[PDB]
Amino acid sequence: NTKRAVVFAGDYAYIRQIETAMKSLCRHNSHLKIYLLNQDIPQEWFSQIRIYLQEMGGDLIDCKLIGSQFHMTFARYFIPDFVTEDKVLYLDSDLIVTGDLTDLFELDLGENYLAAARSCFGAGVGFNAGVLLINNKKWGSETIRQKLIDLTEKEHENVEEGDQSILNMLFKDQYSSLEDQYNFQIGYDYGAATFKHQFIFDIPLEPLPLILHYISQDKPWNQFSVGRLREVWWEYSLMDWSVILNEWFSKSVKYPSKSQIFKLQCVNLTNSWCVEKIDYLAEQLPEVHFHIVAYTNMANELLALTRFPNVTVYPNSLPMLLEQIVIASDLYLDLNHDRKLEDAYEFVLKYKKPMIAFDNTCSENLSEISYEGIYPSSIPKKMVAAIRSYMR
Amino acid sequence: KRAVVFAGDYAYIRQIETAMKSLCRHNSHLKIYLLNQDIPQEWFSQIRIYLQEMGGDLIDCKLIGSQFMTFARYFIPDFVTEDKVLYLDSDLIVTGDLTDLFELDLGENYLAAARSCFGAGVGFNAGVLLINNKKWGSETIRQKLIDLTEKEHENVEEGDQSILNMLFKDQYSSLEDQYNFQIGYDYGAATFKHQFIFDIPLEPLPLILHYISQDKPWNQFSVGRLREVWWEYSLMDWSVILNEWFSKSVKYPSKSQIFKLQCVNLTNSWCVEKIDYLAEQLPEVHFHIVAYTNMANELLALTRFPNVTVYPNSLPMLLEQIVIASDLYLDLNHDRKLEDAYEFVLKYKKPMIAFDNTCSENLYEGIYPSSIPKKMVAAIRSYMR
Ligand SMILES: O=c1ccn([C@@H]2O[C@H](COP(=O)(O)OP(=O)(O)O)[C@@H](O)[C@H]2O)c(=O)[nH]1
Ligand SMILES: O=c1ccn([C@@H]2O[C@H](COP(=O)(O)OP(=O)(O)O)[C@@H](O)[C@H]2O)c(=O)[nH]1
Ligand SMILES: [Mn+2]
Ligand SMILES: [Mn+2]
Repeated sequence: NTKRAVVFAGDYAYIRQIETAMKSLCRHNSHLKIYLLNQDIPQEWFSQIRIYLQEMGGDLIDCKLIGSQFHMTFARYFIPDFVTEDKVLYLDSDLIVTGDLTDLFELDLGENYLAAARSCFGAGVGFNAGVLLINNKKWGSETIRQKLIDLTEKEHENVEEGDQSILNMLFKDQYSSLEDQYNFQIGYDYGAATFKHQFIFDIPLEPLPLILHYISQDKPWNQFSVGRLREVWWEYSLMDWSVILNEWFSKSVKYPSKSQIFKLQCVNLTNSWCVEKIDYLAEQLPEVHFHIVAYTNMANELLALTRFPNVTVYPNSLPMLLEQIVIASDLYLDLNHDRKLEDAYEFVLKYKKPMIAFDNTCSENLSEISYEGIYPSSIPKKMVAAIRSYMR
Repeated sequence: KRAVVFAGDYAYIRQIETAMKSLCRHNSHLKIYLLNQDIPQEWFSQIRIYLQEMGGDLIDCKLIGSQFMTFARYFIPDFVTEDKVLYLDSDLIVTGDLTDLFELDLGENYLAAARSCFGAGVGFNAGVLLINNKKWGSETIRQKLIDLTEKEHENVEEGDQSILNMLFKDQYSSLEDQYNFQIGYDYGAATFKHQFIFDIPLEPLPLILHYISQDKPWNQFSVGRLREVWWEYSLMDWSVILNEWFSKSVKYPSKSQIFKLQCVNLTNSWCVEKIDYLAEQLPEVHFHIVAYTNMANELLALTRFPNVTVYPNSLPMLLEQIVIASDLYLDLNHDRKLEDAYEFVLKYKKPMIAFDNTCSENLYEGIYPSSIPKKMVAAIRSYMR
């Protein structure tokens, strides 16, 4: 069985909507490789949900939009910067999946950049951007991300529907059509009643369309709403993940969780952005939990480390808090480049913690043999091996 | 049933539900009141089922009206009927059995509370309060808290907490630190250099963990300890909590029902005759109250009922679909009647009943005494099956 690639985009403030949309998707579709573009979603949320996805034969990818090369609704531009599959389904998070999307996953795009449903049953112009079957390979080569940004830079003050207006203005005459049921814009109800489009309300709702899109500001999760099918959103919002997993498990669709308990706890205190080879070490040592502490604001280079499931980053901490982390750690990593904060060494000595360093990060005021080991920064494989020697 | 009260808004729903989960995980047969203005009824309907299966209940306390962050706890005696009640903040975690706290005799004290930050602060922390509600009610404490808050709210450093301390100085009993272990003080302690705070054992876990301050464990980043315990409960499924109790001979059937009738009314007025009474009397009926504009508080407060849906700023076509789906039109609105309703009622051959004082002055299967609305209750049940 092969994985089907799906991408959502949203901030932590929208977590209840993102999670509800994912729950509805996973309820009816297994083997999903889900990418989630975000800036501020907590790592703990990703860790747990990732286990669910894996147990259902899929995975969950934390795509952190942290850095200058990068919300609101514009994050879908950066899709080909994260997704490795040649085809992927983008979904808004103000929507609900009600059934098997196999036919949608398997649609052949040909030379079309994407496939999409029309806007509001044909009331609007062009396609609705909330459901996009995307030719990711083509998006990569045609440099679509830069083209959307550049075009949105012009004429964002000249368009009625933002990113959607931009997507239609770039892509017209080169997209495939999806049936309305794959992006059924039930959120248009207020609009339809406004413009007196009586026949919109004669469109059958039994059985439920495969994808329900609650467009507009009349969201069913608000205290009050006026559009139809409000009850469907709540049905999935209030659904335990256990219900979803139990349905798949009861049909023998069960895969082992790939999560593992940590075998070692490492700590470093930095005041600078550059912790030597930290990204590489994190990548190579998923079974080590790294704790990177600072007493001040942190640069994007360090904040972006949240994309790893095994790095905890503590900006704006204080000496008493660092001390407790040191006591709890197995090994100090002297990897920071600027002037050393001595008391960390004091904590290290006091609590009898081993400490290792790179050739270019060892203190100028310390003797070599004060470290358990000093390893070459241009061959960090050697420190990887060094770190693993502390485990058992 | 032990009475517990939380207070918070919909924006804080992730924290409220986590706190409740942690509470229910370790304590059964709880009557939970939740003071709020904007939490959706769907959330209440589902969580109420869980509380009932565990031998308790969930009460929606809607603070909707002129007489109404962080200051909702003043209104506790207006909603809570029990003589004693435990108020809890929503930025906290219950890690065990709270029986010794529930069973604490207050005597003549207005409340029991733990000291602020292990003694670092002044007076008590207001995030955990065992309240003598009978006394708060009889001595009109809510009014006094409001009045004291009118003055002095800008002379104080800790808001509602400072006011509660100011009113109840020398008239409260003490709780041990573990019933309000303010682990969220970690950043503060580290800031003011209170070194010995960090020597206090965290194992065994204190019965109540309180994440005070802006350093919340649910944020993307935080620096205080025990961050992982909050996430353990936030990510815990309700099925797990229910199974724990089911496994321990605690299991009751849900008191939920399905609606046997759908009724609808279109209104241009705040006054919909006897709608509060009808909703209360007919839980098996789902009432739909529609308006084309914003709605008065009298109508928005109907959200406290599990069987009334209110539709402010709706439109004729939207109303039409509701009317089509309805079994019976209730012409209960005072003042100007809107003809869209009569149009649809005619079109879709819908029955329509009224009170003797809400008939249109321009035209029913029945017209009932507005002074004995019980007759209408009997009549509404006559359309069912
Ligand atoms: O507060 C917000 C609002 C928007 N979104 C994201 O931006 C998308 C566009 O928002 P919306 O769906 O409301 O636009 P519409 O579908 O009405 O055109 C959403 O699906 C979310 O993924 C978000 O993450 N946080
Ligand atoms: O955005 C908010 C902030 C606060 N609260 C409520 O107000 C209480 C007091 O806030 P907090 O607990 O954060 O203050 P502290 O405990 O640090 O004094 C919380 O428990 C919540 O119940 C809320 O409902 N929404
Ligand atoms: Mn959308
Ligand atoms: Mn609190």
